[PDB]
Amino acid sequence: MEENTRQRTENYISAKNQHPAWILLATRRAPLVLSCLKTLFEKSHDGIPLEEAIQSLSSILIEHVSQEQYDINQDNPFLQASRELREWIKRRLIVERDGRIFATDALEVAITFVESLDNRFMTSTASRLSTVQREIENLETRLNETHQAVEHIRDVYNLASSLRADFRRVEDSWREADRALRQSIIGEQYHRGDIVERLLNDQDALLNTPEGRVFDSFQQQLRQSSELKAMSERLRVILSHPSASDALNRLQRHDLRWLVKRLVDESQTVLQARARSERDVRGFMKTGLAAEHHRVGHLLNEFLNLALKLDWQRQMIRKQEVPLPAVGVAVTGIPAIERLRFKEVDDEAEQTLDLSNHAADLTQIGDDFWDAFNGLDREVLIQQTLQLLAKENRPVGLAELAELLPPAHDLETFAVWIGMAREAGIEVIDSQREFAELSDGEGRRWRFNLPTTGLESQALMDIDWE
Amino acid sequence: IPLEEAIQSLSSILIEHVSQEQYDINQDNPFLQASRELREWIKRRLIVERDGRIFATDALEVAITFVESLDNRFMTSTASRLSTVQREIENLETRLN
Amino acid sequence: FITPNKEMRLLRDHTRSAIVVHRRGQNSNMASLSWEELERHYQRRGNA
Amino acid sequence: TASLSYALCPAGSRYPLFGTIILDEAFSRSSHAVAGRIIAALREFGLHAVFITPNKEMRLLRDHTRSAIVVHRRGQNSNMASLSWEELERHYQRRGNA
Amino acid sequence: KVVHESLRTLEKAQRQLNAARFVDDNGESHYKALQVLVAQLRDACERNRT
Repeated sequence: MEENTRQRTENYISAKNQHPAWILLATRRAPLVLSCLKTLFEKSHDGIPLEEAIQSLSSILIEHVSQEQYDINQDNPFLQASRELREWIKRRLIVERDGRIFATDALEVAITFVESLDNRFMTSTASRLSTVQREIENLETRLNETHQAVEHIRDVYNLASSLRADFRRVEDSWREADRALRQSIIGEQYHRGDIVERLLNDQDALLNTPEGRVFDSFQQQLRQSSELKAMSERLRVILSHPSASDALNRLQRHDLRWLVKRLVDESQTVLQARARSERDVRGFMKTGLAAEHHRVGHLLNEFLNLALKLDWQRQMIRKQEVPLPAVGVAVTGIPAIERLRFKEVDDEAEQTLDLSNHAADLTQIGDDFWDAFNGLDREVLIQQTLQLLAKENRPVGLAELAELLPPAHDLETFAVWIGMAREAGIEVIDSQREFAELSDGEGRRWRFNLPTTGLESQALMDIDWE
Repeated sequence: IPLEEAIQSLSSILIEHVSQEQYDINQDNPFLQASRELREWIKRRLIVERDGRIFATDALEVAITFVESLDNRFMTSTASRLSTVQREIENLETRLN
Repeated sequence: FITPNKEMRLLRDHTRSAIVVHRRGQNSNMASLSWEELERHYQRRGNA
Repeated sequence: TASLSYALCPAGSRYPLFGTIILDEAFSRSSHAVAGRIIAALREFGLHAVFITPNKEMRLLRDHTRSAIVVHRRGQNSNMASLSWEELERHYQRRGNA
Repeated sequence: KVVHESLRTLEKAQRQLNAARFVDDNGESHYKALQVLVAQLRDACERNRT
């Protein structure tokens, strides 16, 4: 199947980003950095001081500064080398620890490629030059199952299903943080710094718990898509196995197949669940308390803080009445006797039923209907053409055929015959005119003028007809 | 492999990706572009042509050997449960083949 | 199938009944007829 | 139709100097009598109609035209052919109602 | 797959936004890309008919 290609080309186009080594081999400065890293790591597996590598790479860079390729600048070798090695480090080509870089698998394969580049290409065609070169080579070195399937698949479903709860749990944390932040804002004691710093503390707070670690781990796995084709693809493979049908009910199987979509769309909830707090702080930077507004807001905050002490649960405790002033009093509803009236009607009657079985009267409409009902058929005439021409067994012209089967509804018959002539290959010619007569429903006689032709049963019965 | 067959395959692949702006493919002439692209590589002794057929060589062999070893597991998951779930899906998948 | 008057020939080829809907002033009536009944009533109109 | 008729009358011309009019698809939307009204109006303004129909409305073209141009296609080609009629006015039914 | 101007512009802008991630800096270029990208999203909501 060619489908594998449409996945293969995608794999390759992906790998030509994200994966460093293929990015490393592709950027001009690759030779230099490869040489430097190899020569450094060649003599130490347990780390190398960062500054030492910086110095080595800077020394190498300056020597080649004359080239226009590499865009090295004499003015600041140290910064350039440091920045280059730092950029490479940040792509997970090599992690840094204890002030020392360390080699990884990506660099390992990137090296494994280069050393195998046998420059013997562009074959010398066994020309004597090659023999001399190879003999010099030689001399030089001379001096030196079903029952398990349901349970396994159900376990996988249980695992995947579980994810869709941890995102809700993360939402819980962000909602709780928003609640606490608003609670503290109602407190009068915080600086601007307190508010704007507690949010960052929260952001770092939820990189600790297993749920938060799961989430932040996932988020990066959209940028470097890598796996998020693998998961869906392999799941498609598993669900392709027949026995899976027994393991899972149909709705499950549908849901699992689109796992990635539902996770992506579920994550939307959490981002908003964090948003609120991301918007609260801006609520405090702008409206710095001032003027009469400062002091009214201060009183409001005091009242709100004091209100917290109370037990707010009881409705009757709630129904306690406040000393607030009666302003905007509504005065209305005078209980005057004139306001009273009685129902002022006594009539009654049915919406008289009439279920008389009506029906249309077929005699009442005119010939615009009935003439249409008498539409001229162009099916029977087709049969009669063959019927007559088989008997005649010769080319017969339009005039003769019409005169033998004079039709009341006329023009369509001539049109049908002419078209059949084209379809069957019997040529018809405009030039040679010929004439015939017919009469209509009111006796009026029409003199048609037609093209010359003769129709043969052979071609017509040979050709097919829809 | 017949030259023209490879030309057609490569041209078919090119047009599918023409929407991208990276590759400078042009809709108006896939055949000419694919033909020139394969010809240029052929000239660099990546692959020799004989009997109207291209043929593979060592350079292409190593160039391929590199790519297939690109384990995309980089940017480690830091042992977050996501990786464990992915790896269990791995193991179960191959278990049914 | 809804359709105006035209090409009833086509519909006679692919149906078993038809519903006529009459208009007269501001009362409109309908009747469900098989093609055979319609043809016979047309014949009577030809006699009308 | 009236606006088109006016537009084709040169300066102070009591008639339009150009008389061809094209109506593709004939009367696809309309019912029977509407086409008759339209054709009567067209006659009143003195135009030269050329209709196109996909073989529909035969019963009506028969009474407001004097000729035709049939067409048909086979494989990758087409062709055309004329046809014409007239009235032998000597009688509708001699010794009968007319 | 459709071909149109603005979608191609978004392709280019997204490629850039990947680029600014790794360049070592206190954060400016990442911000530059993540601003220019939203510039189009807000604009496309103003003329949602074209």
